[PDB]
Amino acid sequence: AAFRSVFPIQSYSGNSELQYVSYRLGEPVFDVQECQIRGVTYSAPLRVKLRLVIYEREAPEGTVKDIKEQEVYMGEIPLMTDNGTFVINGTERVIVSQLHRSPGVFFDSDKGKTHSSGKVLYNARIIPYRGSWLDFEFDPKDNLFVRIDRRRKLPATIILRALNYTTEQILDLF
Amino acid sequence: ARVTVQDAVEKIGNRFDLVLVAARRARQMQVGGKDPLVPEENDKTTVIALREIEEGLINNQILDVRERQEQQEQEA
Amino acid sequence: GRTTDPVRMYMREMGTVELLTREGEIDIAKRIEDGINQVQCSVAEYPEAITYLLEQYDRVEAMSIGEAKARRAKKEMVEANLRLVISIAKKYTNRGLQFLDLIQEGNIGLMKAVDKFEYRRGYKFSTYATWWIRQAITRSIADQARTIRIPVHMIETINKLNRISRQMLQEMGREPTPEELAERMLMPEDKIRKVLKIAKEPISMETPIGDDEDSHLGDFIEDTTLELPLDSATTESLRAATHDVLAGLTAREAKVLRMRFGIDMNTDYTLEEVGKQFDVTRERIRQIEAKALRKLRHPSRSEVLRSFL
Amino acid sequence: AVGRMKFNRSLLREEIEGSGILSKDDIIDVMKKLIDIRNGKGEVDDIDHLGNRRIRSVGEMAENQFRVGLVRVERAVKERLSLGDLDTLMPQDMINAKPI
Amino acid sequence: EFDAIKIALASPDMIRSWSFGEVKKPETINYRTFKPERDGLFCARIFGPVKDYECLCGKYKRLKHRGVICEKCGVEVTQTKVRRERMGHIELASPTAHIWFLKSLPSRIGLLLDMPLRDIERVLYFESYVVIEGGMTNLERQQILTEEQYLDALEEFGDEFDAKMGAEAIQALLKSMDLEQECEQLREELNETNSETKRKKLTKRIKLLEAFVQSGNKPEWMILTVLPVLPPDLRPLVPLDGGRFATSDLNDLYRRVINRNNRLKRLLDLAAPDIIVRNEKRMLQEAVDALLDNGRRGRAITGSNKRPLKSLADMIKGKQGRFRQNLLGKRVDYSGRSVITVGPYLRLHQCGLPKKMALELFKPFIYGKLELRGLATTIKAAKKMVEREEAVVWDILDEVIREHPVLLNRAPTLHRLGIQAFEPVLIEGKAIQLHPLVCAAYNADFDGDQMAVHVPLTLEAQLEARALMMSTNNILSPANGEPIIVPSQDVVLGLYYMTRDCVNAKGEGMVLTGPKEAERLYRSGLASLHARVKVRITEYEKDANGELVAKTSLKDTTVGRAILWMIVPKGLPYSIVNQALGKKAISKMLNTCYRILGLKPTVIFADQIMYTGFAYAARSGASVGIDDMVIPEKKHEIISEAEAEVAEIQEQFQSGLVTAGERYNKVIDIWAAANDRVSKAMMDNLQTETVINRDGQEEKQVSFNSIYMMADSGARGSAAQIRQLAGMRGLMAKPDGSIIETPITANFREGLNVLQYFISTHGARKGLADTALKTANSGYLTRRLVDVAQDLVVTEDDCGTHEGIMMTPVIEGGDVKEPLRDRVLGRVTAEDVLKPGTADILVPRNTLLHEQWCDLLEENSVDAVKVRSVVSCDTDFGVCAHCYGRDLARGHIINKGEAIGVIAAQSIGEPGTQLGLPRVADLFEARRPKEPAILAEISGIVSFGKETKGKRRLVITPVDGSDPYEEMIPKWRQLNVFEGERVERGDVISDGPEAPHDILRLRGVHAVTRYIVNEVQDVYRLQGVKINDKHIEVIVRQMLRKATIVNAGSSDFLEGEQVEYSRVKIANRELEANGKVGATYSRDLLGITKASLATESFISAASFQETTRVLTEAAVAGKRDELRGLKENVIVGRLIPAGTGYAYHQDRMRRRAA
Ligand SMILES: [Mg+2]
Ligand SMILES: [Zn+2]
Ligand SMILES: [Zn+2]
Repeated sequence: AAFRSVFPIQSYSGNSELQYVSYRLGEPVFDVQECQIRGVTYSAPLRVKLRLVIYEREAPEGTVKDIKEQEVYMGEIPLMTDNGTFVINGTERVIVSQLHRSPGVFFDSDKGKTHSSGKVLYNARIIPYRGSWLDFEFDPKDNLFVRIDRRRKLPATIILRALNYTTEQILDLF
Repeated sequence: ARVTVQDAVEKIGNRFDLVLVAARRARQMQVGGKDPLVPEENDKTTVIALREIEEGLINNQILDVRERQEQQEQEA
Repeated sequence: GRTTDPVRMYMREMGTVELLTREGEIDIAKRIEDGINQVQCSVAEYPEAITYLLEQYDRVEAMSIGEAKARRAKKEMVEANLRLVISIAKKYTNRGLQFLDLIQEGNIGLMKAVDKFEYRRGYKFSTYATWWIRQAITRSIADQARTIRIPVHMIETINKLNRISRQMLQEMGREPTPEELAERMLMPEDKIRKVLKIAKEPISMETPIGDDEDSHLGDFIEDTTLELPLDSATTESLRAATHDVLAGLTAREAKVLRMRFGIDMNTDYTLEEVGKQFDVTRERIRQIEAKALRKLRHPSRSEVLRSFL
Repeated sequence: AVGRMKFNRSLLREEIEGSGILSKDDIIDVMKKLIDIRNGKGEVDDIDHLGNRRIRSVGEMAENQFRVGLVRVERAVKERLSLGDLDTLMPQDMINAKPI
Repeated sequence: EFDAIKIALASPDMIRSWSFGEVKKPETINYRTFKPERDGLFCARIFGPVKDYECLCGKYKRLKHRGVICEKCGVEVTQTKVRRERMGHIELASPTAHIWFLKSLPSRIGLLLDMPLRDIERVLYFESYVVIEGGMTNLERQQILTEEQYLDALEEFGDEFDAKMGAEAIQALLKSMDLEQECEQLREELNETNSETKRKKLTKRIKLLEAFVQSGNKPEWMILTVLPVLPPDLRPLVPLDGGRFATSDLNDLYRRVINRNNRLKRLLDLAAPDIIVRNEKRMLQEAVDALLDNGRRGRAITGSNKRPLKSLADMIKGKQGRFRQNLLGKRVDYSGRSVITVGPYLRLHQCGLPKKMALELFKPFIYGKLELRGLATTIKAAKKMVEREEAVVWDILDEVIREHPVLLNRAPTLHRLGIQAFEPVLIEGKAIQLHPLVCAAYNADFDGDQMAVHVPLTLEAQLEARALMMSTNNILSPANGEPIIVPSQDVVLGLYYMTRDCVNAKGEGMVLTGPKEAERLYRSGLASLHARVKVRITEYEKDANGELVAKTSLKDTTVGRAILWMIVPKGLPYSIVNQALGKKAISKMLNTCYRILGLKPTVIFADQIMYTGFAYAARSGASVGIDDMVIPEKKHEIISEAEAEVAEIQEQFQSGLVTAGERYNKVIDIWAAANDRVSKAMMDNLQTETVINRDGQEEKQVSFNSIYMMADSGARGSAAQIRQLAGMRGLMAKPDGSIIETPITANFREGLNVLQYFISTHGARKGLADTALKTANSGYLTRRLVDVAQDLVVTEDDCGTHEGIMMTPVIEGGDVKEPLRDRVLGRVTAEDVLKPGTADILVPRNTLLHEQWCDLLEENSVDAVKVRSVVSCDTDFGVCAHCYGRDLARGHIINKGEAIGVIAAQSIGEPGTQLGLPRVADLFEARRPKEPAILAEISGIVSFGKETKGKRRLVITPVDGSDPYEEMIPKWRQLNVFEGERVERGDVISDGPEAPHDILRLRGVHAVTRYIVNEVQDVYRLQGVKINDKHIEVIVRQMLRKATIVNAGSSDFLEGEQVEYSRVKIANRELEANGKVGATYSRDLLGITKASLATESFISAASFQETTRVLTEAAVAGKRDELRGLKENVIVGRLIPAGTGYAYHQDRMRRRAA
């Protein structure tokens, strides 16, 4: 997943490409007990097959000059022993699973703890796995404000205008 | 032997001047310049000083009087 | 709006000037040349200056308006190429030297290149100035990027070693051993160990320990140059013991022994000096001190002194 | 994918899949649902609901950090490729294992 | 040696005078031979040698050459310790503003120049120009241009124009201004202006200008032209094992400053374009800011790791700064720590110390004894013996600790009794043994707790431990007078078991010749431990002084009470042992013994009580089994009936009669009733159900159920826990607050099903989290209270004041919440106390009311007694012993020197975890309630004026006096009084909580102190805690420490200057010698945080709360801190002026005032 998501690369304005074919895990140099004794990470080498494809100049169709397919070494990834452990520097380690807020949209109005009279100010928050946060909030004067990465507040319609929307079609939507 | 200091506090009072006078007197014994005034019972100089305070043999007034008279007789 | 970022302010101020127009750099170099030529005319029209030049030539073998036109067209060139420095200074952003420091060292390099640029070569200014800017930035990193400065030659050795280790990491698979860098490189293989031993960046003394709450590295470091109270008391007792042992010696033997070693006096004296003070032969003082040390070796006379060992 | 699924569930859409980047429809629908919650029948999401809190295990976190290493090696790969060559470079010299 | 500490601004000349050289290069170490570099941050010529009396180059390696400077390297030869004192300096090529004096909020640079900080920051970062006396023709001095305006005026003006940029411009402005003329003009503005906001701004500006021109400070010093450099040993670059180095962040920040300064010098040498030079000056400014504070500049600069560098300011402020981590507390030699076990054989004055721990803790003493007694020739030999643990080393160790106390301390030292001195008894083990009677004081249990042992070294420390801290001296609480060494659980159970009576017990009815006969009968098995028998018993009574008349009588008691009677001392009545002797009875008995007989008999009695209680609880065989938790037989019936009622009410709700919420409330009520019924049935079945017969049909007696006896005796448990064991455990509320409509019907003897256990965890975790997050704020409150009252000591014997406070029983709702006996016990009467009929002087004026006078008052039914209070004392810098009272830790009056402020803070704070507490925090912070009370500002007739949007203007008119005071009262505030009425001063007009400020302003000091004490005592009483009011009044007196001069008159003060109340009191005392006084004040009331932060000493105020603000204010004002406080002397390592050092301090004054 990681390789497919980011490893294929294109040389900006050069159209020389480096693409990923496959990977494999090499045999660990040491066993677990030997790593515990000497003091080392029980890891397997990562050998990735890459292909550097060179595009002949002025070939928008896809005609390529040559392909250089070679297997290359990309670090050593620590391995998990048979009982869910990692030996990292000869010491047995455990990675504990994390309970975190799931990505998505959440509506989390405060309980009236902001302003007098205990008015409920509603808000929406978009949380991605990777990227910036996108919040919408309400002020006591009953206005809708957009906020990006928890920075200074802005009127919400700004985002709408930034998405190439005019006032008339904005009111048509809402 | 020593468990409580209530007779020494009584005889001197203020619970703080007792500490200072007892420290003066215990240091007097500890350095080879003075001897106990009560029968030593294997006690440390602090306890001996407290036991002398309880007996009334030591006060802040007695100690300074003795210091003064030792100074006066040093002239000889 | 407003910002406190110094780099943002620098970008704001510098970006105002248009980058350049081809054949504009040639004209700016021309203006610089005109200014220096004005200064040269001022110097050549000074008869005393020419007489001094002749005098110095013999030794060897045995204006304001001109400066203004030089300072100007140097401001114009340097400010016209401030974006060139930033493009080739953002390459080194995280080498222990902040971004604006690299920008400023590159700026000094660019100023030097402007000074040494020659337009009659018909060569683009960027090609020449890139060399100087890169030199300035890289030497700046070499000179002031580490707490314990290492010279430029040793940094070149370190970088060569790192490049070759990196290449062998992939050509071999796991890692190169220091003996294996004596083949890829041409070093005695002891220099490799020294270069590898060269201290890495010092650890911050405020480094949190795994707890990360209140345990910092500086909490685990002791004052190594301190006298233990037992050692100081032992020194005092040894001084007293030497005093009380030398007391039990004949007057001249005790004085000789106190002089030969710096015992409660100034620097130790020599046998010749002691004779100069005792008015006797040097060998006589030698015999005296040997006999004194023998007497001090007696049991029931140095049992405490040997207890001091 | 989990993010898209939860996003589409919270907006009462009937597609459990989708894309990873936001759209005009997504943003405007989030604003519309916020407005509906303000006046209509809308329930504040429970942040401590275990249907809202996901579990990350060693495999996922390790994949994320490996992808971090991959992006910070691809930056160098792209910069090196800025000057394409024919027979002087191989797919072993453009990538450095140290960042990963 | 030194009397005070002076803090002021630093001039370039002063910074150069400190310096021993100029740090010219950023180099530190040579990376091959790690010697210091020639002119770097670690330099031998500048900062001193790195080895003792050894020259760096190597031409001088003897103490003989000391005092010469070398020639091949120029390095002075001296000690290496000088590396900790020698400072350098950096000569900045561009002036840089000091970040503290630019970013203080208020900015001293901005306020001094009357320039907004925005404008100053714009000028500093080379964004805009600022005119500098640039001609009095077209542009004013303070005016700021921009690039457009400056270029415009360039060709328009060549001369008589001065607009500069950056910190040099700010320095030029600060140096061209003259303080006296500005102060004069601003005084004229202030005197010819009417606006409170602009008036306040003018007062602040004038105060800065005056405090600046009075001190030697010059404003231009706020711009740093010379930068001091810390000695290298305070920013070390030491080696770590393996060729690694550990360095301080200050090295990196200094290196950045030096690098950028040198680059700026280079650029100015090259005559680089203004843009490059300006960028370099900006960078140098940023570097200096980072070095000083590494904040106040948007983004802190991080090191090789991603963590921000620790700045010069970060090493002084905070919980981790020098003040709190190294000056107020410390790590200490001669200290150990270990797990605590019980050791119930110990006497109250001794503790079990492990032999190895004692051997390590007393090593120098052992070496000394070994040398003195001839067993070791030299100290090294004695060390070798102690290492080998030879047989005689243990004899020496026994001789050493024979009467050497050791201080035992448990981790959270919530009050005084958290440290106590004990005599060590050597134990062959590894766990400290702690007397069972001091555990309550320590709040220590034996489930894994640890304690630290500290050795007192000097004779004074040993005598202090014996005479002040010894566990035998601390048997009464210092918060209340109640005993603190009361037997806790096993002793209570044993005494309760041995003292209660059975109905038909072996040996009942027989007549005994005394307690010895009773003990012989019981121990020989012929009589039961509690068999109702007659016994001849000899009480001793001490009616008059000294004499103990003996009274012999035949008492009807039990065998066990007769046996216990042998433990009791002489002058106590027998009735104290003729009850069942629960926890309350034993505590009252120990208190009676202390108040009648004294301290020594009480200590002996406590030890004997503990021994006897342990012995007889052992003999009792008291245990806990499953059968001992008896469930009511009616529990099933009750739960069925409650469920039927629930079903009925649920149907009624389904019939459209009652809303769901009301049905839920009704269900809650009926379930609570059923829970109460179940608990009552359980207690009836478990308390007295035991039925047996005595030569007859049957009788009834209190149950001998083990759980019941534990709960009833007070040993462990309470009715709540017992009901949770046998009866249902009531209704559970979800942490939100809603009571779960379905209550947990199962107890713990029977199981809880899964749903009930889940519901129970809901609240168990809430309690655990709440207690984990509670002690933090309670500890913060205690810290604030200690800091406000640290400088309060009993300095005088009697002030002579007549003013006091009237103590009356607290009654709320027709019942007494706290009688007068407990409120007036130990306080000196202020004015003569008469009988209600005025018959005669019942008690003289200045008598200390001990329990005899209190008994007399109770007998004669006196409702109100006027007693002296700390808040109304006339002593300057302290309080007399007659205004404090009884010194509740002892029985006698408070001694002179006692630090009563610390005791008050600890007494108020240590119970804060039992608390609620935020209410006490609000009271001591003197926070104003959100919707306060509009009280009557003045007395007179009330009327209304304008009633438009600018809300109603109410006017109160005195009979004769002027009435310009009109209040702008809101309409949505419900008036308590009608429009056309008359109101007295300090009365209530609207309705709401009364702010303490208004109570003080309108009613008085007695009113506000009564308000505070009553409210906080209400909190504590509701929570069951007992604290004397002396302590709350001490805190209130500290809160009332400032006063504002309403009319200076002929005094040397201003109008708005908030002076310290004692200073104005002494001034009004002195000016009575003259005729003119004209000095009148209004007392202020500040919160403890605000009162302690606004104090005379700048060290004591910088030491606890925000240090940057305090240090900057004290620097600009040139404050001089005469120590005269506990914190100040604790910091500088001197005898505190409180206890045994008070005399010393007084003596110092005797020598200072000559
Ligand atoms: Mg415990
Ligand atoms: Zn030298
Ligand atoms: Zn008083």
